[PDB]
Amino acid sequence: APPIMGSSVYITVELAIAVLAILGNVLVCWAVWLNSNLQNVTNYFVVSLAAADILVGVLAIPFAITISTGFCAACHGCLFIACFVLVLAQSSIFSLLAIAIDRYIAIAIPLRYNGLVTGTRAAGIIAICWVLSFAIGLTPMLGWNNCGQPKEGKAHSQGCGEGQVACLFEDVVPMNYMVYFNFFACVLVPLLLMLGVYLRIFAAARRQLADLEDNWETLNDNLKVIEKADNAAQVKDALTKMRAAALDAQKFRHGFDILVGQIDDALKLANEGKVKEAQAAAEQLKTTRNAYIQKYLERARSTLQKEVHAAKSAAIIAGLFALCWLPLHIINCFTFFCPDCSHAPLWLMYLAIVLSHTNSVVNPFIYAYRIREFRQTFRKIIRSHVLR
Ligand SMILES: CC(C)CCC[C@@H](C)[C@H]1CC[C@H]2[C@@H]3CC=C4C[C@@H](O)CC[C@]4(C)[C@H]3CC[C@]12C
Ligand SMILES: CC(C)CCC[C@@H](C)[C@H]1CC[C@H]2[C@@H]3CC=C4C[C@@H](O)CC[C@]4(C)[C@H]3CC[C@]12C
Ligand SMILES: CC(C)CCC[C@@H](C)[C@H]1CC[C@H]2[C@@H]3CC=C4C[C@@H](O)CC[C@]4(C)[C@H]3CC[C@]12C
Ligand SMILES: CCn1c(=O)c2c(nc(/C=C/c3ccc(OC)c(O)c3)n2C)n(CC)c1=O
Ligand SMILES: CCCCCCCC/C=C\CCCCCCCC(=O)O
Ligand code: NA
Repeated sequence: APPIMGSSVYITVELAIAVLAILGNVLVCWAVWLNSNLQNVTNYFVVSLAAADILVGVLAIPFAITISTGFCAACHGCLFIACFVLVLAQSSIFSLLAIAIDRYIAIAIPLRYNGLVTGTRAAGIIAICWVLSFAIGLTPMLGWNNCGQPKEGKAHSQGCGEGQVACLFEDVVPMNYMVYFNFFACVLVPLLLMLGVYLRIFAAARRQLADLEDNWETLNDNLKVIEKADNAAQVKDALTKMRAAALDAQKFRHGFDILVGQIDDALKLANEGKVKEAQAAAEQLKTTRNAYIQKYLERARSTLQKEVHAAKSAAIIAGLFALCWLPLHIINCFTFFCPDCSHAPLWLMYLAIVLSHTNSVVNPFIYAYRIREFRQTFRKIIRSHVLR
């Protein structure tokens, strides 16, 4: 079968992906520039990772189409064509790592967050991450390559000029780089870290909710104790547990300013031994509870759920990165570790490459389904500018 008919399917699919990559991720960048509600440190990393996906469509995918022809070229120019995509992939791992650490700080030290994270420091972290991304991804050009042992049978067959090679990924890029250095050290290790960070985020959130609900059950069982109590020694106890629980839940001020004051007064009645005026005084507490602290515990509960919903959106993007990228890394593993195995067939190579490229399309859809601010901003731009 002429190679050119299978080539035409591959190339057509690649071009289709490129257009979706650029369109959807240019829309993300327009939303964030326009809507100031979307201008948070969290979203500057999302614009960084949108940039990487845009350049997959404009550069990486065109590079992949041409490397697959075997065209004659100077070996070091082949390596750049072949490795630029490793730069863009590394950049996305750092952006993904950053968003996880950012969402963890948000949930773990909400007090200090705005102090510790700032948009000026953010831009710094992003620049450094791109420089690093070029460094990791183009390490083969500093000498860790196969340019020094060219396949001159294949150069002469293709009729390349002198000094030229048949430009093929697995010919110029060594497989020990790809498996030990790129996959194990630079992709897989960072991904396991994200797994761990996200584990603590959901753990700290599950345990923050529990602490709220405990303070709520501590506050009302103690209340049942004062109600049908007997001695002033046990009214005291049932009110000491309420004050500690009040101060714990504090970490709006009016509702608590009164509640702790009301405990204080009812306590001194108990201490001078007036039992039943201290009792009766602790039912006016019920009033402050329903009027203030329960609006407090309800809206604190609502906010933790917002933060967890946002952290779950970020985890889905990281998970989809791994899904789309592991097949190629696993095939390379087979290629490198089993020289007794037959090399994966060409049609499977191209499915795995195509699949790693698909990751550049999916993120815009996740924002639109899962984050209402993005979805409404998307709606406003399409209707306002494209369609009307
Ligand atoms: C502003 C953007 C578009 C700049 C992109 C520049 C790109 C397209 C340039 C910069 C380096 C170039 C390569 C440098 C060297 C050679 C070796 C030669 O034997 C074949 C072409 C090849 C492999 C070039 C192809 C095109 C190339 C990759
Ligand atoms: C977190 C998870 C995804 C880590 C990645 C698991 C990888 C490293 C594992 C899972 C399957 C494994 C492969 C399974 C089978 C063989 C055949 C053998 O002749 C050579 C090793 C080789 C090719 C293994 C290499 C390592 C491998 C690719
Ligand atoms: C990341 C998750 C979804 C893993 C997906 C499974 C993929 C990566 C696995 C499952 C079956 C695997 C194949 C099993 C057997 C062979 C035959 C061997 O001669 C070359 C490799 C090849 C062709 C493997 C390539 C990788 C492969 C296609
Ligand atoms: C993510 C990094 N990366 C790769 O690792 C990668 C790759 N292409 C291949 C293999 C191509 C190939 C193999 C054997 C062939 O004939 C026997 C053949 O004709 C082509 N590999 C291994 N690319 C696409 C540009 C890439 O981006
Ligand atoms: C937004 C995507 C824009 C895509 C435009 C460019 C796509 C075409 C890609 C490269 C053309 C192929 C280069 C092949 C060199 C000659 C092959 C040969 O002589 O064997
Ligand atoms: Na990406």
